[PDB]
Amino acid sequence: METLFSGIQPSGIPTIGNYIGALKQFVDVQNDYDCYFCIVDQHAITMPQDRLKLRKQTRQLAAIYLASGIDPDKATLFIQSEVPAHVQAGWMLTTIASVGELERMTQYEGIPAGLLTYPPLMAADIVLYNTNIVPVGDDQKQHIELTRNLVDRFNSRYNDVLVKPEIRMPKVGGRVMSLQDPTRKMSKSDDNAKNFISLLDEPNVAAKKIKSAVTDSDGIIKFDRDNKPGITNLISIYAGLTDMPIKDIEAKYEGEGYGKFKGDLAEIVKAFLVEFQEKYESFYNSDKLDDILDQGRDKAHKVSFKTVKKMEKAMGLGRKR
Amino acid sequence: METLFSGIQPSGIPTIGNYIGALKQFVDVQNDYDCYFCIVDQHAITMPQDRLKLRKQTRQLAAIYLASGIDPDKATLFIQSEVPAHVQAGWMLTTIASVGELERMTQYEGIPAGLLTYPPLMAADIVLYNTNIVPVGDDQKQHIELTRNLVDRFNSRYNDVLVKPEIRMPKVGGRVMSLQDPTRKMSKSDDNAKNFISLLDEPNVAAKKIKSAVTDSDGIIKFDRDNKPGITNLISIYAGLTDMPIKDIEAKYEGEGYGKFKGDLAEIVKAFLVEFQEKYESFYNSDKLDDILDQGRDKAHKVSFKTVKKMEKAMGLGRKR
Repeated sequence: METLFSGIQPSGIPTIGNYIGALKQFVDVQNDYDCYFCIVDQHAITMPQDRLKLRKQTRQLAAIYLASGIDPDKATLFIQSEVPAHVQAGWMLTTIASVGELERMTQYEGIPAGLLTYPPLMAADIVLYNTNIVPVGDDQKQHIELTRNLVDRFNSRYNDVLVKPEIRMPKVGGRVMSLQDPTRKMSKSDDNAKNFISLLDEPNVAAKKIKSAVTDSDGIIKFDRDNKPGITNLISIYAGLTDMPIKDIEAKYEGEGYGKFKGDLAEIVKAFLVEFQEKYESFYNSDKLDDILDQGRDKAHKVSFKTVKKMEKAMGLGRKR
Repeated sequence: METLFSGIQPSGIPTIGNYIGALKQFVDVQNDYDCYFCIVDQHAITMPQDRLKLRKQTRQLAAIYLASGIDPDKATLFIQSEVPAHVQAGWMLTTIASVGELERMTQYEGIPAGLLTYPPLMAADIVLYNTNIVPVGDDQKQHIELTRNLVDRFNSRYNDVLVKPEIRMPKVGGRVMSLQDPTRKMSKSDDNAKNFISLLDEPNVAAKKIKSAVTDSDGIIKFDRDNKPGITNLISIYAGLTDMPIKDIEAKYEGEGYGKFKGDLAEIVKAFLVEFQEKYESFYNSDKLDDILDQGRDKAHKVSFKTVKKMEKAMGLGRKR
């Protein structure tokens, strides 16, 4: 069984496109891969954060992932800072990185140092679990290139204990787009909020956002990305939130107009966010969330600990006991 | 009671000038200060080290310090990498350091990154114990300046939990110099090894090095640094290894020549290294060394742990439990 590792910025709420595109897939793939879901609070603080806001968003993300259907006895879900291994391994991998290397990543009162020196810590976050696959996008290429390099350097200079990862996503999800700009993916940080639907939107507001999506005035409900990207996008959302093949949706809306369909979808989105958000509050506001992240921290420690100890011995840190 | 923190590179053996100048003092001051002696193996690896050589030199330094008379129930003597707090706190203090800051320190196949990013980790090594005083020399000024700055930044941006240190050495020792160049201090890395006496020299060899010291052909045994620095230096060694006031040595050698005196000192050095080195082997080669460094690690953890946890809470890492 391969091991999957995804780190999760606890900075912003995932959109529903982030649900369709990634989180929903995870809930399958956690039965076919040994998945590590890591809320990277120590990465969070390289960028600016509000001390109080930041400890909150971490529970938010943990609950969001638990609501999505991540199962704590199938994946490991944990907060980075609570696994010391991460910054230990990160330091080792920093001593073999070059300055020029860390500088190049930055290309692809002062400049906070975390913005320069996170790359080795990202590497350590992966390799501690002997991760084979990392589900990330094209702005993360330079990172995985350096993680592969840093594993090669470490296995050559010191003993071979690390595991080069590949960038892979087991079941790719459907490309959701901006509701009021279908040629651009759905970002949680859109200046135009009618462009996205947060998993933590007021359901009614998401409903009105579906209705607000830029589409032609009327049309058939037929998937055509190249020429009718407006309605095509909404059909992707519809299919994604319901598991209805796109040709089945097309079938069910044969001879219906945009209005009938948009109204149905707008009730599906509203329906779904209520099922999600009632799960989400029941986790975010629950004593069992501390129990779960405790279990998920101990899991991730037990694994990463042995990776750090193999690394220390390989470089001559510490003692022999 | 103030708290003293000294980090100890495990890279080279201390000279006897390092004993007179620093280590001997520590054996007093550990009754008047809460002393943390930290063998910085994680600093060791920013520079190049042999994986096998490096884990050895760490026991060497631990034994050297224990032989010197550091007492494990009065100071805390520990290996850095075995206290996770160090790289945890180091990471926090890195996110608030600037790039320009770390770059400036460097002034006072590629450039290993540890050489740029150790400063915050040096800071963390100090502040985790709320250290008031750090016994270091003038090439360490820029470091303590930055540690004071990084504590000020942390106590302003987040809660006030850190303790700015001062550079202080409680009982200064006597300035030993190079045996064959008395105008230059005694370095362990001299290309000319007749210049220094290692605490791990063959005692006879150290004897012959005393005899070899550049002095006038004959003279009175009178302390005169400015004009007879040769014999003056040896008198400093003599006084330092024996606790005989310099005016008492002068007294005891009244009407004796360099030859009588050099011979006496050469037997004192030889005598002393045998008392030391028999202590040193009995530690370096002893099962109790693991017990001692274990006790010294647990001590240092219990203290540093609470400092990291106060820091995490102050920045919003982790959870509230």
